[PDB]
Parts: sequence; structure tokens; C-alpha cells
Amino acid sequence: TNRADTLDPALLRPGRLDRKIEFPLPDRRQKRLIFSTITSKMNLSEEVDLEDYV
Amino acid sequence: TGYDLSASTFSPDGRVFQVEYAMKAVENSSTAIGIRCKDGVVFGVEKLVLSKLYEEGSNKRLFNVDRHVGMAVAGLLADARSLADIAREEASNFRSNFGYNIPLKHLADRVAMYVHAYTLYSAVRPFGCSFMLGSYSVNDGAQLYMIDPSGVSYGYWGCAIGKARQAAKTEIEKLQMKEMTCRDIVKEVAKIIYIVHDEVKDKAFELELSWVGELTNGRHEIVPKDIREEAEKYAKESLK
Amino acid sequence: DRGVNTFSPEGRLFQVEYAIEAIKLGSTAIGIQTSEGVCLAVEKRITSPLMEPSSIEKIVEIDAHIGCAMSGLIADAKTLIDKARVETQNHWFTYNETMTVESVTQAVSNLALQFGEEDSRPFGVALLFGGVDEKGPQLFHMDPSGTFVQCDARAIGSASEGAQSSLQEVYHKSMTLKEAIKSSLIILKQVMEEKLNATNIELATVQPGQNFHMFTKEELEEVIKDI
Amino acid sequence: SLTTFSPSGKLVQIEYALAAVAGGAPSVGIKAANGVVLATEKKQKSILYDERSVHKVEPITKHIGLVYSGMGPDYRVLVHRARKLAQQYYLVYQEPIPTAQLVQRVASVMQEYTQSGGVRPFGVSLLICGWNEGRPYLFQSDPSGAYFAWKATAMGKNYVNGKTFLEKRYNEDLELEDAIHTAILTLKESFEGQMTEDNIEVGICNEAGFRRLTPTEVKDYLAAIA
Amino acid sequence: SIMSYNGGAVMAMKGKNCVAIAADRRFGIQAQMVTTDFQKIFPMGDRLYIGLAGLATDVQTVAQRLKFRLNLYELKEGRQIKPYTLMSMVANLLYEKRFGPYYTEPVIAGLDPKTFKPFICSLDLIGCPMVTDDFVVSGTCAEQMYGMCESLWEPNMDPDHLFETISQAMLNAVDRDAVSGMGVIVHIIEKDKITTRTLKARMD
Amino acid sequence: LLRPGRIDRKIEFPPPNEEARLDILKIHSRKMNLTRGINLRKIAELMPGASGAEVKGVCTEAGMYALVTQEDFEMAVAKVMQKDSEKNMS
Amino acid sequence: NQYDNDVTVWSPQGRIHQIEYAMEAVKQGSATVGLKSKTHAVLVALKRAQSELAAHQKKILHVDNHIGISIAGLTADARLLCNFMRQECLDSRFVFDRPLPVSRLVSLIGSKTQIPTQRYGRRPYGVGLLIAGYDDMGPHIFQTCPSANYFDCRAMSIGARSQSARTYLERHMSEFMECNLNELVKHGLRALRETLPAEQDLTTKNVSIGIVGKDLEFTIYDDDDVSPFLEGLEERPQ
Amino acid sequence: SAGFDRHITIFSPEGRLYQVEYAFKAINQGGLTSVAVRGKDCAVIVTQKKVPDKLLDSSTVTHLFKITENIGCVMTGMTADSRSQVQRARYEAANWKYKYGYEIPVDMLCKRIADISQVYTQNAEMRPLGCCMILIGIDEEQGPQVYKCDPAGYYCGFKATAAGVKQTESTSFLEKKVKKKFDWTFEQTVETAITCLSTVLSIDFKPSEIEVGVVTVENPKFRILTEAEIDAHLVALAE
Amino acid sequence: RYDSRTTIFSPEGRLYQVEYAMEAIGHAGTCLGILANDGVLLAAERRNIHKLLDEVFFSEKIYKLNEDMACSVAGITSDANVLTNELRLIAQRYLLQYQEPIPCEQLVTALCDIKQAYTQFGGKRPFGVSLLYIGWDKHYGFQLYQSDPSGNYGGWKATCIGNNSAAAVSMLKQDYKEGEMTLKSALALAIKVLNKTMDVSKLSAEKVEIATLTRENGKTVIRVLKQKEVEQLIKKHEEEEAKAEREK
Amino acid sequence: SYDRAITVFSPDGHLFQVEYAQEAVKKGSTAVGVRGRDIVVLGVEKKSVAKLQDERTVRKICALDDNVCMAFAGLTADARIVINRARVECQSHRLTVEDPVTVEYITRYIASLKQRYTQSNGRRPFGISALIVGFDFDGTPRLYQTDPSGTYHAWKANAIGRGAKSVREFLEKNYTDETDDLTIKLVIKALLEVVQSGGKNIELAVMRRDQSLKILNPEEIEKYVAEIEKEKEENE
Repeated sequence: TNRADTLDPALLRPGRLDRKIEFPLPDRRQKRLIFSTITSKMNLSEEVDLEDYV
Repeated sequence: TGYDLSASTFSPDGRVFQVEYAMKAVENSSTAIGIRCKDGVVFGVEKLVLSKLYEEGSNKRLFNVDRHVGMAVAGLLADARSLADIAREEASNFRSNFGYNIPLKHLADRVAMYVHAYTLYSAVRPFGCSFMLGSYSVNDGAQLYMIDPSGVSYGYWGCAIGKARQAAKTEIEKLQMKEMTCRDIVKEVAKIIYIVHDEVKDKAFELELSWVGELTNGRHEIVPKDIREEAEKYAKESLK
Repeated sequence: DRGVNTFSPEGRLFQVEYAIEAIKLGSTAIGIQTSEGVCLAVEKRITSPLMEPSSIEKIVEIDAHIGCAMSGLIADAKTLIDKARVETQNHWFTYNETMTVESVTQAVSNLALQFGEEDSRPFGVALLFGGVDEKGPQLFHMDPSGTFVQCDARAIGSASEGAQSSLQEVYHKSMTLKEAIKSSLIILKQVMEEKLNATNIELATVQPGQNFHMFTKEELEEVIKDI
Repeated sequence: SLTTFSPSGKLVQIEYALAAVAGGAPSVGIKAANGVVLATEKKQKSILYDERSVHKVEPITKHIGLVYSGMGPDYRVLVHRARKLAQQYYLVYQEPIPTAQLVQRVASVMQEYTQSGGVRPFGVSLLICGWNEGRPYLFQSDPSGAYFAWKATAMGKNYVNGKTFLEKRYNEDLELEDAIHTAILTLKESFEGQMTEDNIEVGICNEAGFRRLTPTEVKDYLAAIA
Repeated sequence: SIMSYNGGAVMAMKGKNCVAIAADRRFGIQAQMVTTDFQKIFPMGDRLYIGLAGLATDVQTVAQRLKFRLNLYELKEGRQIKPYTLMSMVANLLYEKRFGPYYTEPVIAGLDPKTFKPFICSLDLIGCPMVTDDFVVSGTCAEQMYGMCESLWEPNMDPDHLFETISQAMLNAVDRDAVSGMGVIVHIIEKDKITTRTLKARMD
Repeated sequence: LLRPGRIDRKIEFPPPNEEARLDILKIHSRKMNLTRGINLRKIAELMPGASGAEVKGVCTEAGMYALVTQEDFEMAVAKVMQKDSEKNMS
Repeated sequence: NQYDNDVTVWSPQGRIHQIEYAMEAVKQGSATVGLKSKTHAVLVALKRAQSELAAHQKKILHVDNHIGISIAGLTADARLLCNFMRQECLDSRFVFDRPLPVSRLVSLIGSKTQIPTQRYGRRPYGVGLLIAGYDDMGPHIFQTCPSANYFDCRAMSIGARSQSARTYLERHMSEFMECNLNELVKHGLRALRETLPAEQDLTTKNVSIGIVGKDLEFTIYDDDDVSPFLEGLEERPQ
Repeated sequence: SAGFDRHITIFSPEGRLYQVEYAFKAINQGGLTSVAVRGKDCAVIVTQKKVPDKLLDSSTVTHLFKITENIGCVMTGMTADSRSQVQRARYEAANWKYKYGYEIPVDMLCKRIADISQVYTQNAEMRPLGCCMILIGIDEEQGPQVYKCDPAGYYCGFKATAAGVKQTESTSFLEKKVKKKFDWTFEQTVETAITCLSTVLSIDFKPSEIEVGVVTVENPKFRILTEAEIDAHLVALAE
Repeated sequence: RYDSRTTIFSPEGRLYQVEYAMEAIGHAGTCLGILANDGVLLAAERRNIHKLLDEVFFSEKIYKLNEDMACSVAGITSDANVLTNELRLIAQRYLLQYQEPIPCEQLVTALCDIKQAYTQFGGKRPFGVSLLYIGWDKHYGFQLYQSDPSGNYGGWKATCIGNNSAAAVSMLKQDYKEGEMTLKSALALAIKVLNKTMDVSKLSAEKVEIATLTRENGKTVIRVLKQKEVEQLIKKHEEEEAKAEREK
Repeated sequence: SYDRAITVFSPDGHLFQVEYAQEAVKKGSTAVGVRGRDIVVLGVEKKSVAKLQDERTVRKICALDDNVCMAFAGLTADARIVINRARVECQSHRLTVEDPVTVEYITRYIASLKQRYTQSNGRRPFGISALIVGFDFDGTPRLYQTDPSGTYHAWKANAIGRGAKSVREFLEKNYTDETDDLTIKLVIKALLEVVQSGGKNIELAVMRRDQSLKILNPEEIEKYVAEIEKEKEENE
């Protein structure tokens, strides 16, 4: 959810946290590949910029 | 509704609510207009008797700041008295330091800076006044200025301060203002003030008219309004 | 209301009304003007046997003919007494004469209600002033608010309602001295709680022919045993 | 506000100023054997701005360099204060002021602004350096009044990432040129992809004095330095 | 003069690798002496002394004020002080009383803290420094010590002949002087050690 | 309930420390076929009073990196211990 | 109502309520009436007491040889403005060696009371001045307010239940202008005997009259040159 | 966010302060547009007027304020802050002229005005003068200059400059226009200024609404154009 | 509840900023001094022991204040510069006034009055800094003092810093010494205390700091000693741990 | 009906903070003091030795003059300030008036300073209560006490600090009108009547109205406790 600070009092401790790996915001090269996905969801006929907004 | 206490603080949308509330304080005050002609500036204030307790000649909002400059205040009266004293002091410094009459632009800019300086800090409130400034000079002509409660000071041909701010300038602007000398403009201001609010909310009002221009040879004083008596014999002809 | 620099919607003194309330907790005192002279009395409310009775000040000496009594808070009274002593001496300096009691109390109430923390708090004491000016004897009563007035026989502090009522029962204009003294200590031992003896109360009488020694010292025992 | 401590923690208005520093433009500074290298990262918002008007790398004396990572409008204020103070030292002693004494007095000024209770702290972290008496120095300060001494450090966006690169890349013994090479490497690790003769702005400190490099030699050096 | 109120003479002389400073012992009012053990040469750190001549009030006052500022400097910075720094400090201290002037002529003589380089300088009553290579003098008597040191100085001097040269100069120029006499104290310092000798001067 | 007349003893659990942490270090490193011959004392110390089984979790983090040298457990605690981080507030 | 604490705060309807509260503090004083003829100005106030035995708190106080004020409200601010009034009088009496015109003095009073009504840290002055004076052009009857908006009249009345007094002043302000001192003063107390509830009557010891004249110096009277003023009356129309 | 209700000038969490970024649209309550351009040895200011009244004058609605004989400026935002900032600028330029004996360069003036705004920002209990100022001037050995001063105290200065209400669009047109490497032969500057305001506002109006302030290295005095020559430039770009 | 500023009292009555300055002391570097005649010593814990510093300062907690006095420090760091400069200036003004060194107790009470001036007034932050004192005089010899943010000062012989050091004071009481003035005994004791209380494994000498103050012939030299003797002290103490495991 | 500060009255007419700063005095260490006819005596309890320091600097009984003696309760820092200013004041009285300082003058000074400190803007009241014992005018023994309000209040015996009602109740039940031997034994009975009376935490100092302060030795007090126990056995 939007928050996780309301947590990790007993879930993240010796015994409970056995394989807990937070998954927050990543680096880049996603935005580009996401474009390549969502911009391909729309037409982008054959020649339409990608990086100018990357 | 959230943050409008101090005069230093801003809003979430970026304006000072103290200045707005002080601006609409003068809206409840008496109606005061002004207009210039090609050789003078004429003031006029709708002034009201309370019930029967006044003396018709007390607390006159037509002040007299310099030899050729006077005010036409409306709003809180004592604040206007203090501001008039500050204006007298500024004209005093200019007369003492340069030996000639103050130009109205420079006077208005000093007064606007003084009003702005009372709008700036958080210890003090903004002024609750809105007044007029007229002048005349042989090398400058007639000049009529205007100072809001915030401190924005620029020039007009005609203005109105009070309840009927729009409702005066609706028919102020249909005056052929350039081609008239001010001796016509006296009864013109008489009819303009007499149009607004004869009997509707209050019972009775009373007229004052200030007067500066070439005909006074550069002096500023109230008209001998009883001389030529130009309101009433035309006010009774302005109801039809 | 919180603060000495804000009025009420109606007519409340607040920073002063709470002081007029704070008077009421103090010990009582009764002074009575008579043309023969001004008499005055007070209650000490001695708590301990270790509480040495002559060290508690209620009647102090301002001038050779000007007495005093205090109320409520002790140290505001100490401030006003100190300054009052200083200023009468200044009057004697610049005039070779005695500052009259009305002028004394105007000089006190010039700053008896002048409390300002900027540009400190209002004082918490009621004062009874007696003296002999050129117009004979005078009895004077002020308040924290500086609203100073003459009173013929004023009672202060605790139980002052019944003090005023039973005082207005017995008092008139052509009273004598000793009659007023015993009438005062009758009101005292109706409003005090303990047994009246040599150590509870103290008198202060000033006469035009007996300007010096505005006090009775253990002849007060003889006065009490005459009731 | 600034007059009272927390129930247990620290001075939240100084922590927020440190966060505003950490949210600023990145920079890197390296102390080598003979000189100290400073380097900032100065991107214009548009293509309209000029690169000859505002200057990040700024000298305090002829042999003392100083960069920051924060707000220029406070930076210039405390720069002017440090100017006047260093010239007062040179009035008193007729000798160019040592960098430790500069950092003491600048820290005293910043501390005096952290005192109660109407002024805000600076949102500025300094990186002070100079070559006094042979051995060059490097002194980082902070809004809290504190100061440190570094061999190589960074401040700004991704200072943690740049610092973990500095721990791996840098060492004890280098020269000024190799220091500039690793400095533009660790600044190029975190900056945008287009890095030109104007996006960076680099001054050095030889023992012969402070030197603020030009776009000519900066463009000559960073023309694909590795 | 006001400089001749309590007498006084301070000589400092630079040698080859060492430096010698000497002064008189007499203290007294205009013609009446009091004692022969009045101190005018003070230690300011290691291998560096200062000499003060003129009104004794300004001597002790400026000496304590300078010790105040000196210890504040040596505690703010762990290193010891260079002599030019001390010279500039004394100049600033004297120039703060531009119109309220002390009546003193300070003489600084000390070694280098890093090397064995000697150093001498003198100042005026408003803070005018003067660095030389041979000798500086101060006090009431001037022309006597100028004639003696311009007669006797050599550029390259072993410390023994340095001691004897400053000894003969001080003895003859003091014995010709009237208001300054009654014994001589001599500090001859170097990198290795510090020597303080007192001479058998004429008690007349 | 805090009235002792309802429960006599009141015994918190002090987490393991250097001695205990090192013994449990050898323990949780027992069965996994690590890169044997490795200092576990620095691991116990790097645990600032870890909640007992945290040695097991660091073993899990280590083995994951290898998928067990001392460097494995080092990176294990590095994932574990980071935050605490973020100096510039000394 | 949480904006309704200090002088500095403008209201969202623009009416600073500290001024309104000071007005209401003025409304709880004693009744007093001032009115002028063409040649003589008379102000009459009402006394009260704390108890039966005590004396009455006075209202008409002297200022100068031709200036006298009435008062209502607070007494510390009353004596403060009294000392300032006497000070500014003896200031111009020293410098110009003339008696003061009244209008410039009351303008100085407004400019004095302006500062505690605009900055923070002083209260507006609870004050009830009724000023009678003589410049070259005859008697003047001015009144003040805690808002410093001083008025000139020909007959005013401030204090508790002073409105019936104002009705009397309405129905005799035409009659006021012609008469000499005696019936003028008894018109003033034919306002004060309606400033009172009808079940009690105005006695000697509770009333005070101060006359200033064009040739007559300002003088206060109490019970003895008021026993001449109290006769010449009939009862109220019961 | 806030939370803290941003009443005074403190630091909020993460990490900004809200007073100055509320002051940045006190310009936006002006309802006004300003454009400055530097291409070559000239520099051009253009700014329109919003006068709905015939009773109102036309000379005293001027926003171009001649600071000194070689330095001009234009103001937007609220008027009182602008005029007070202008008199501070004149006073400090005169202070330069008194202290240092020669005419002030336009850089030091912007630095001094920015420092005044920063001192007004650093210490609380004063409103931070919510107006924006654009300066122009000629300097020897540097040509013409165009500078911008922020209410925050962040000065900068650059080639094609715009502030007011609609200047994201103006800077979009000036990125799409100052990208071609042609010279700017002063009527190129006047034409691009008039047409950039004519494409941002899209009005194509009389010569009596905009004000044009120019300075050129042929007459280094600041100069305000007349209705005739404004009309001449407007019909000169009329094709 | 009754929080807002340093003034006024709480309803029992206690103080707010005093206890909270103490709880600002508790999370800081640990110091101590030892009972010794013919000398006195100091111990200190290195904050921020990261490898990319310089250590060119020779002193981060010690401040050699006059000539024959130094002082450790603990708490918020940058208030202490204001305090140390002012303290040096106080002692130096005393030396200017009398030409005799400051006898250290009126120095301590001067700094306590400086701190108490911000405890009483309003509204200012009180100094949340406790700090030690070693020194020598003509009237008592070697001394030890404990400044506190209230303005109270206690002359101890074995002192106390914050949350890391309650067990240190417990070891100092249970291992109390008297009569043995030998510096090496007190240093071995201090090594033992910092070995237990600090979490530095095997007591790396880069994480410690030791300065001493002895009386030498008329000088009262202050020995902020170097690292090699600390190394051989650690080796000596680990040999004493080998002596402690001779019981197996 | 709010909270802060020391400038506001209660809705029923009190000052909360004077009464609340009295509580810190009410919860402090005990110190008593009596006057004999020629020798005055007082002393504090709760030496509270923590086994490892000196205590010659923590002395709660000091002097301003050769005639007057101090004591306090409450917190000690306010006592340090008041004593520092009191020494200065006693010496400034010695500057003009050439008398030995009367006790009543210095108590009026302490109470006046304390009250003008309490009246002002946001200054925290001194939470102490001093005992000011001296004998100057014809060797007449006096002892006055103070209060955070600033009320000097002359007594003949006194008890402050923790459980002062019980201690003053013993002086009540002793205090006979009917000699420095009965006064020494009365001090012994008061310190035996202390809240703990451990025998070693007793600290007493006397003045014989011509001498200076005498700090006793805790072996003489041991024989005093022994003769008190002997009289307690003689009661049976």
C-alpha cells in the first residue's frame, strides 16, 4: 500500500522476517521499456519519438 | 478560512486576506467621488447626519494638506486624520528642503510607500482608508490621483469611493469631461451625488464640495456653496 | 479574557476584577473617621506560637500624622508603602510642609493601576489611609484599580459585607473616639474566629493634638477587658 | 520552533535543513597528495541560460577554494561573510588566514544562526579546502555548525552512491590530474547523460595557489576522459 | 621627557646563528631610584623574548595585555607563534591607541620556530615596525648605543664575542647615561640553550 | 494485572550479545556446508544484540548471495543491518 | 469569535470589535449632560457612591482657566488624559503666551488616542470626555469617543440611560440658544432628572455643575452654589 | 504535507518551504506578461497594458521604470512591491554612484536587489515583496545584458527572458525560436518580441497596448518608444 | 501538557528542558576520569570512526583550556565551541587580572553561571552539555568536576557520562580503588571499563582516546598520549584477560 | 481558567505557580533552627554521602557576614544565586551604612528581590525557602524564614523540607520557656527528631552571637545521641 511505516514491528525480526524483500521504486530503463509497452499499446505508426519524454 | 490572521503570512493560493478585509472596510463608508476638468479638480462627498445630533460643520472629510492639495477621505476617520498629518509632514519636508511646491506624483509615491509599509509587517494592520488627491500647477495642469488601502497609487480623470463606486462611475463617464470648466462641474458633481441614495436606506445626507484649480489661482479651499447655491435649485430639477 | 490588554464584550475588568476578587481572601481591617480623630484596627490571624506577633506589619508609619493598613498580597503593599514614604519626603523637601493625605493617595494611585508589561501586572492590595491634614482628620480608601474615594468608616478584605452592615448600624457622624474604638473591636470579635486577646488585634489612633504615636501598646489589653 | 528540545530526539528544524541539503545539486571533492579538486554539477533548466554569470566554484582567498551543495542565495551571503572575515584576519595578522581558522569562524557564524529563534538555518553544506603550509586540507561543514575533515567526499543527490564509488575508486596517493579523472568519473556516475563543457564547473588548488579552470581546459580534459 | 620619567634602555643584537638581548636594572622616579631588580625582558614562548622601555606603567600593562592575547593565540592554534605574527600583533595593539598612546618602545628578539634563524625588530609608540639585521635599541639613551653598536658590530659572530660585544656596548653606553644604570641583565639565547648573565656594572 | 499479587516474577528477554551471539554464530553456521574456517566473532559483534535467530537469517541472506564464505554473511548483515545508515548527523 | 481578541485583527465584516467593546465600556458610566447657549457653556454630571456613608466619586474636574472636561468610564485613563491635557495646555501657555483654541487641543487628543488604537500593546481608552471651552468665537461643546472620532455638537449627553436626555435635547435644542445661565442650567438638570428612574429624586450631594463663560472663568460647584440652582423647579408630571 | 499550516518561514519536512513558493504566484495575480530578448548589440523589452477605462489615464500606467540613464527595467506582479523595489534599486544605484565614482554595472545591481530580498526572506516578520523584476542595460566589454531577479533572491540572466502569467508558453516559443543560429539585427529582435507576445496571447492588436523599451549600442541611454514608431514596427511585421 | 517553553515550572514541580537536556546527554560519547594522585587521566570514545577522516586535530573531545587544565566533553557538539572559547576567555581574563593561574573552582562556577543564565531566562535553549575537568592548583592538588545543564557541579573522584556509562559507574563502585595513585593501575582499570562498556570488539585503539595530566617540576604538563603505548596497554590488558582465564 | 503563566489570576483568586513552586520546597531536605538566648543554632539533615566523593563543597549552611548565617531548602541553584547576590548586598550595605548588617534589612532585601523577580515577565520563581539567623543589636537572637512569594516571617523555631509538619510538631511539643546546655540538647533532640535520624547524616553548625560559625565533629554528636538515649532510658 502507500505506506509501510505502520509496520515492521514484529514481522521484520529474527524468526518472522525469513524472506522479506521490500519492493519500492526502482532505477530507470523501466520508463523506457514501459513506453515501449504503453506507447506500443497505442499505435505509434512507424516513427514517433520515445526519448524526448523518457 | 484557514489562515487570515497575520499581515505577514501568505495564503495557499497566494494573497493576503488582511488587505482584502481592509479594502472592503471602506466599502461600507460614505460615498466620495472626484473628477477633474481642463482647469481644475473638483471633490464631492455624500455626508450623512446621524439623526439630529450633528452640527453641520463638524469632522469634515475634506481636509487641506498643502496650499494646493487636499484630501477627500472615506473610511475610518481618525486613520485618515493621521494619514493627513503624515502628508502634511511630507509636504513640510519637501517645502523645507527644495523651496517650491511638491509635485503630486512624488507626494503620492511617498504616501503609497507609507501605506505599503503599514501593510508589510505583522505587528501592525493595514490602513482602513481610501482617499483622493488633487492638485493644480501653472506648468503641470490638473492632476487627480487615487490611493487604495493596499497602496496602489495611480491616476484618473474621475473616481468614486464608497457604496456606489460603480453606480457613480456609470454616469460619471458619460460626462464630456475635457471641454468643461469646473464651474459647470460643480453642479455636475452636485447632480451625481444627488442621484445616488436620496432616501432609501437612510433618512438624510448633506453635501460638501471641495475645489482647486486655475480659478483659485492655485489655491485649494471649499466652495462658497451657499454662493450660487447650485445643488438644490438643480437637485429639485434632477428628480424629473 | 486571558490578558491585561483585551476588554470584554460587556463590561468586565478581568485583569482587575480578579484582583478585586483577590482582595477578599486577605485579613480584615476597620478604620473609622471621627472628628476627634481617626481610629483603625486590623486582625493579624496568628498561626503559630512561634509566629512573633510584633513582626507582622499591618499598620505602618508613613508620616508623623499619616498611618496605613494593608490587605491581601504582602509585597505589593511593601512596594506602595516604600514609594509612599519616599514621595512624602520629597514633598517635605520641595515645600517644607506635610503632603496631605488626599495628595498622598493621588500620588499612590498615579501608579496604583499603571500596570504595563510592554511600552508590570496590576497590584493585589487594598489600602486604608488615615491622617490629619489642615481640614482635621481624614479617612481614605483606595483599591487596586486606582478608583480612590473618601470613606467615613471603611472595612476591607474578609467578611466586609457584615462588617459594613453592622458598621452602618452603629455609626453616625457625631460619634466619639473610644465609643468608636470599642464599636470597632465588637465588630472585630464578631468577624474573627479566635478568642480576642492581647495578641490578635492592634489599634492605630491619630489625633490632631496627639499626632505622634498612632498606636496603642498593651493598654489595648485594658481596652479589650472593658467589653 | 528552535527554542525547545524534543521529548527525546534532535533538532527537527536542523534535520529538515540537512534534508534540503541532501535534496540539492550533487558535487564531489577530493583531497590528493599535492592538491585538492572540487567539482560541481551545474545544469541549466532551459537552453536559454548563460554559463558566465553565476559561478559555483568560488575563491575565498588566492589559495582557498570553496564549493557547496544547497542554495546559492544563502551561499552568497555566507560567502560574503567569509570574505569580510578573512580580510579582517589579514588586517589583524598581515598573513593569509589558515583554513582551520576559517572553518572555526564560519562554523561560529552558522552556529549563531542556529541559535534561537526567528531565523532559519542555512540550507547549505560547504566543502572548504586550501593549501596552507605545504599540506593541503579539505573541510566539510553543515548547517548544524559542525565540521569534519575528508580525504574525498560528496554531497547532493546520490551522495551515498557516489561515496560508495569513492570508497572503491579513490585511495590515499594520487596527483591532481588523476584526482580530476576520478572526480569527473564519480560525478558522471550520477549526473545526466549529456555532460558538456558547461554542465560541470571545476576549480583546483595547487600549492602554487588556487586555480579556477576555464571551459577551454575543462572541455579539453572531459572530451571523453576515459 | 615622558620617556625620561623612569629611564630605561633595551638593546637587542642579531648574531650569526644566535641573538642577544640586554637591558638595564634601574627602577625609579625622575631622579630618585628605588630598586635594581625591575624586570623589563619577558618570556613570550620558547627562544623568543620581548623588551620594553619607557614608562613602567605601559611596560607592565602592555606586557600583561600581550601575554593575554599571546596565550589566546597559542590556545586557539596548537602551534607556536612566528615572530612576524607577534610583531604585527604588537603593532595592532599599539595602533588601537592611536590617540591614546602608550609611552613605550617594544623590542622583539626571537628565533625561528622551525629553523635556527634569528630575528630582531623594534616598534614605535604608535606601532611603526622596523626589521634590521645588526641591532635595535630603545629607551632614553639612543645615540650612545648607536655609536657603540655601529662601532663594534661584526656580521658573523660566535656567541661568546656576541656576549662580550653587547656587554661592552651596554656597559659603556649605560655608564655614560645618567638616568639609566645600576646593573645590566643579559639574555643570550640560541637553539640549544638559554643563558642569562648579570654583569658587574658601576653602581654610581 | 501489574499487581504482583497476580503474577510474581516479571522477566524481560535480554537479547543475545557478544558471547551469546558468537556461540549462536557457530551454531547457525553448523550444518550449512559453508566455506569453513571463518571468523564469526565479527559477525556476532556486527549483530548489535540481534534477536536470537537473526544469525539464522543472516545465514539465509549469506547462502542466497552464494546461490558460504565470510563475505557471504558480511553481505547478509549488510542487507540486514543497513538502516541503520545515513550519517551527517553526528 | 476567535478573531475577536485583539486590536490589530480586522474582522471578516471589517468591524474591529475591540472598538465596539470600548464603546460599551463607555456606556456603563454615569450620566452627564453638556449644552451651550450663544454666550455660556454648561456641563452637568451625576455623582454616585460606593456606600451610604462614603463620599461621591467626582466627575467634573478642572483643566485650565477656560477649559473644563466631563468624564465617563475608566478613571486611570481619565487622569492620564487629564495630565496630558494640562501638560499640552501649559505647553502652549508657556510658548505662545495665549490661551489655546479648543479644536486644536481636541485634534491633539485624537492624535494622542490614535496610537493605542492601532499598534499592539495598548488598549483603547475608555473615556467619556465632554469638553467646554472658549476660543475667540465663543463657547464650544465637543465630545470624544474611544474610537477617537471626536464630535462637535450644540448639546450632547453620554453615559447610562442617556437617550431620554437626548430626546429632551431634541425637543429643546431650538430653545437652548437664547437664554442666560440660570434657566440653561435648569434645562440641563431637566435632562438629568430624566436620566434617573422615576421612584427617586435628584438631591444636592449627587449632582455637579461646571460653568465656563465668555467673561467667566471655569468654575465647579458643589451643593452650596447648587442649592440656588436646585430651587426653581416643579415635580415631574406623575 | 502541511500539516504545519506553513504560517511562518520555517523548513517543512521533505523538504521545502511554502512561503516563497506561494510568493512565486503573487506575480500571477498581476495578470500581466513581460518578454525580454537579447540577440545582438541591442536589447528589447515588451509588455502590454490592461486599461479597460476611458476615465483612466495612459501615461501613468507605465511599467517601464528607467532606473538610471543606462539601465531600464519592467515590473509585473502587485504594484506596491514593484514600485518600492524600484525606488530601492534607484537608491542603491545612486549609492553606487556616490561610493565608487562611476556608473553601476547591471550585474551588481541585481546582486544587491537579490540580497535585499534574501535579507527580507532570512529574517521573518516581513512580507517577501511578491514581485518579479527584469533588467536591461549596456556594459562595455560585455555588450548588452538581460537579467531577472526573483522574489526569493535568485538572480539569473540570459538571452531570451520572460516572466509573468503565461511564460511557460513564452519560453516554449523561445526554445522553438532561439534555436536557429541567425543574427538578430534589431528589427529581428523587435519582430520576434512582438510576434512571440502575439502568439502567446494571440491578440494582434493596436499599437496602444504594448510598451516597448529598448537599449542599443549606438545610444546607450534607455529609450521608450513612441506610438508612431511602434505602429511602424507593427505594420512592418504585417504581411 | 505544560511543555511549551523552558520556563515556567511543571505541576509537581519539575523542569522540562533540564531532564530533556540530560536525555540529550545520554546518547553521546563516553568519558571518565580516574582516582590518582601525582597525575590524573581522561578516557574518551571516538564518534564517527570512519576510514575517510584525517585525525589531524590531535584532540576531538579534550580541550587543553589554560595550561594545567584540559576538559573532555559530551553532548551536542557545537554548543561546546561557544562554551570552550568563553571558558578559556574567562580563565584568561582571570590571569590578566591577577597574574596567577585560575584555582579551578571559580572557573567551574563561572561556567555553571553561564549555563544557568540560560536556564533561568526565557526563551532560550539551555546548554545540553555535560563535560569534565582535570587540573591542578595551589590549594587542593589534582581535582575532578562534573558540570551539569542545571548549573549544579559535583566534585567527584570517579565520574559519569550517559547511557553507555551507568554500568561503567557500577564497575567503578564495585572496583573502587583508594591509595593506589599509580597511573598504570588506573589506565589498566580504564581499559577494563571501556572494554566492558564500549562495544568495540577486542578494543581497537583507533576507537579510544586517552589524555593525562601530571605535575612535572613546576610545569604541570598535559600528556595527550599517542597510539603505540595504547597498543601495548591493550596487549597488557589482554594478557590480564589471559590471567583471568588461568582459572580454567 | 487556563494554565500559563504566573501573571494570571485563578477564577477563584489564586496564583497557582507560587503554590506550585512551594511544592519543590515542601519536597526537599530538612533543616531546622532554633534560637537560644545567647547562642543560636541550626543544622541540616541528609548528608547523603555516595561513598566516593568530597562533600566540603556541597555545604548547605553558609554566611554572608560575621553575624548572620544561611540555610535553605528547595533546589540548590536558586540558593546559589540568592546567596551570591546576598553577599554583594550585605557588603553594599557595609559600603554606605557603617554598622554590622541587621538581619531584618537583608531579609527585606531577599524578599523584595524574590518578589520583584516573581512579578516580572516569565521569570521562574526561586523555589527555595531560606533561614536567616543572626544576633546583632545588643546580641538579640533572631531568625526569619522566607517563601517563594517573598514573605519574611519572624519565628522563634522553625522546620522546613520533607515532613516539616512532624518536625515542627516536635518543636511544638518541646519548646519550653525554661543556658547553652539546654540549647545544645535541644539541637540533639531536634536531630533525633529528624525524618530519619541515621546518626551519621546529621550536620549542625552554631553561633554564640559573638563568634563565627563552628562546624561540629560527629563524635561529640555521638555522645549527644548517647545522652539522649540515656535520658530515654531514664524516662522508664
